[PDB]
Amino acid sequence: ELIRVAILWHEMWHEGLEEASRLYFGERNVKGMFEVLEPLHAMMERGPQTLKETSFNQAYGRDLMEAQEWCRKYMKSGNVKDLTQAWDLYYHVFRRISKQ
Repeated sequence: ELIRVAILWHEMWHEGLEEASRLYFGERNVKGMFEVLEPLHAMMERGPQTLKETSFNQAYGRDLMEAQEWCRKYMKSGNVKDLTQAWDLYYHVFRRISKQ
């Protein structure tokens, strides 16, 4: 653990998903979760660096990765019908990517 700074993506994902999935969970401010997950889209698309932050795109490509990738859909469709599923991918992965 903490090889250098204990950075890792999973680490920011645990809370980057909690601070997001919570802003929607019972905050009725899905717009807020979109701001904490906004960098989690870019910090997930830029690509893997070392070989540690790759237990999500290769384990659950459909998780957060797809729960967000539906941006062109969440933008034009803007239907909570995608967010209700994104919450499932976020919550379903919240335990998966957790590695409890």
